[PDB]
Amino acid sequence: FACKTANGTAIPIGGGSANVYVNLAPVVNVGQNLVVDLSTQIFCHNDYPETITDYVTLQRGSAYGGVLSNFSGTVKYSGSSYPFPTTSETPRVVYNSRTDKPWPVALYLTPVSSAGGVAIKAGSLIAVLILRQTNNYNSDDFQFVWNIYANNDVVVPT
Amino acid sequence: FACKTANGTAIPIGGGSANVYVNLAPVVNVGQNLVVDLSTQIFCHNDYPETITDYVTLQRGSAYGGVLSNFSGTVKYSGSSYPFPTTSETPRVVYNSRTDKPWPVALYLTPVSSAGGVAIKAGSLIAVLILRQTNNYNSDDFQFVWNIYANNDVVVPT
Ligand SMILES: CC(=O)N[C@@H]1[C@@H](O)[C@H](O[C@@H]2O[C@H](CO)[C@@H](O[C@@H]3O[C@H](CO[C@H]4O[C@H](CO[C@H]5O[C@H](CO)[C@@H](O)[C@H](O)[C@@H]5O)[C@@H](O)[C@H](O[C@H]5O[C@H](CO)[C@@H](O)[C@H](O)[C@@H]5O)[C@@H]4O)[C@@H](O)[C@H](O[C@H]4O[C@H](CO)[C@@H](O)[C@H](O)[C@@H]4O[C@H]4O[C@H](CO)[C@@H](O)[C@H](O)[C@@H]4O)[C@@H]3O)[C@H](O)[C@H]2NC(C)=O)[C@@H](CO)O[C@H]1O
Ligand code: NI
Ligand code: NI
Repeated sequence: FACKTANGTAIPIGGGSANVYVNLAPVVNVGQNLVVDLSTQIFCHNDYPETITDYVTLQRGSAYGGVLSNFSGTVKYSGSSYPFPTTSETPRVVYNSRTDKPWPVALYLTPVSSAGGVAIKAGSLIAVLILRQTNNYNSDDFQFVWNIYANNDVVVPT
Repeated sequence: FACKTANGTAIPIGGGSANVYVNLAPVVNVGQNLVVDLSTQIFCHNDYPETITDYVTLQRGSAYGGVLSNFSGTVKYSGSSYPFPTTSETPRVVYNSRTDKPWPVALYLTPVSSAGGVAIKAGSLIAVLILRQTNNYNSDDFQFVWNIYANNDVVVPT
């Protein structure tokens, strides 16, 4: 089981970490949503799908930088909504093909009432997402860590 | 690491169970030997030998049906004799090649004094043997269970 990003960065069998740089709306008003759709960035596959089934969860998700200070939000995993920063591990998603398939995660972040000015500085870490892989054959519990960085500033007009 | 039989039946990575039907000597006299050579039926391989070596043992084995009722015997594992039913684990056999190589197990059974008539009925379960795989790389401890069935009657003439 391994995972790759869009621009090529990869995390091998056994786990590891990588940096994903995401584009954000340059301007977002209080009450609007800022969307980070990782389903178009992170892709994972099962290296022996014929006999084995891979199980993937969001073990935790955490907010950093300006998203922590100036945003509320939720994460949507495989059809269901959960708070972000995360308060529990999510249900499992199955990976059963050697073909790279997306990780169905999306962050919805909305500036809070007191938000104003520059709320996210470009290049800064805005979240960390921990993907947990297990399977149906052994006790493997692997962590694929994704450090999410902003490609641009985000301004919340006041 | 997986194991296959000659007739196609297989147990995949991680372990499992299977039913193996073996041809038996149609007739065996008291004082003669009945031989069940699984080394010519079960074969196992190592799927990544470059970094890891797989360790295989005969963990335990039990007799059922006519082998339980009408035969005494021992099991021979990789050149050495052991009690049957086996209540203790055997030394290890090494697997470090992708080439299918035999599981060196063979049962040597002799009819008991009172044996006479059909002593093994065709189609019946005659034994259960548990192959245990471990390795030098992971915490993998898998059981490949082999349920041994007789393909034909066996008669002990009196
Ligand atoms: C970038 C980098 O180098 N990363 C490191 C990484 O390379 C390294 O480890 C290994 O990576 C190899 C990359 O291909 C792996 O090779 C393949 O293995 C497949 C089987 O994988 C399953 O089995 C392994 C080994 O464990 C089992 O087997 C051993 C051996 O007996 C035993 O001890 C165990 O108890 C158990 O029985 C597991 O590790 C795998 O687990 C991972 O994947 C599963 C599935 O997603 C997860 O559930 C699990 O949690 C792990 O994430 C699997 O369980 C082979 O099927 C595969 O076969 C093809 O390629 C070889 C190459 O020659 C051919 O010879 C072979 O015939 C076969 O070819 C066929 O199939 C190909 C595609 O399938 C096709 O292209 C061919 O044309 C042909 O059709 C291959 O051998 C290797 O398994 C990895 N090893 C381990 C231990 O993970 C790791 C290790 O530290 O570090 C990275 O950094
Ligand atoms: Ni792969
Ligand atoms: Ni194999």
